[PDB]
Amino acid sequence: MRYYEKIDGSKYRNIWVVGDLHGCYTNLMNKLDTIGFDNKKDLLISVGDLVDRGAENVECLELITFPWFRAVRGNHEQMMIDGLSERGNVNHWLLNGGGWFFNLDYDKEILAKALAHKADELPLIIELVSKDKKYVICHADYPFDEYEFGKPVDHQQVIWNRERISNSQNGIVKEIKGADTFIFGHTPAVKPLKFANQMYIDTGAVFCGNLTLIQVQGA
Ligand SMILES: [Hg+2]
Ligand SMILES: [Mn+2]
Ligand SMILES: [Mn+2]
Repeated sequence: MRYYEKIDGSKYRNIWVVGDLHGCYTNLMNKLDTIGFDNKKDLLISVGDLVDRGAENVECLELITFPWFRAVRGNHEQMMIDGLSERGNVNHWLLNGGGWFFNLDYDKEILAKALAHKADELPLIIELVSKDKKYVICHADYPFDEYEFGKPVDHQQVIWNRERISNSQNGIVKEIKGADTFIFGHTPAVKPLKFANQMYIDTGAVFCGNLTLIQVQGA
């Protein structure tokens, strides 16, 4: 897989970005239906964390097989992948809601295992160019003051770090050069937040049912 992945927005009509799903498949589908999403024209970008804690995990993970669904891996996808790895330890994954995997029927377990393999092909960062506007999507954060396509980075920081949102909430706010807007999930909040040119759209759908989707193009 490649850390960065570029998406040419001019190839789609409307483009949306959704926060952490954690098995909230039905919630998502109803939203798309409600916003008039057309999978033959529009594009949905995901911040990752498609599985764990929630109920419809396989259904959510499977979305990565659809052309209209473009996701970046979250720390939960990583824990699942490492956990299922030949020399991996499931401990961490089970301590984060991965139990659903060991509760699947035989058929689904096989499907889940194949989908986990595909999840390991997911990028860590997505660069979306839309109308001369550049949007960067990562699960938790882009650990640099300046963004640069292809710049090597520690994946752990991209998917686990909460230091930036933490300072932003403590008053310490700073912009990230290199792109117009940054969109992350990972850290839940009652309402979508925005500090400088950074947006946080994880409104804890698995916890309360509030799943947020922001439109970044069209309409
Ligand atoms: Hg919530
Ligand atoms: Mn999450
Ligand atoms: Mn997360």
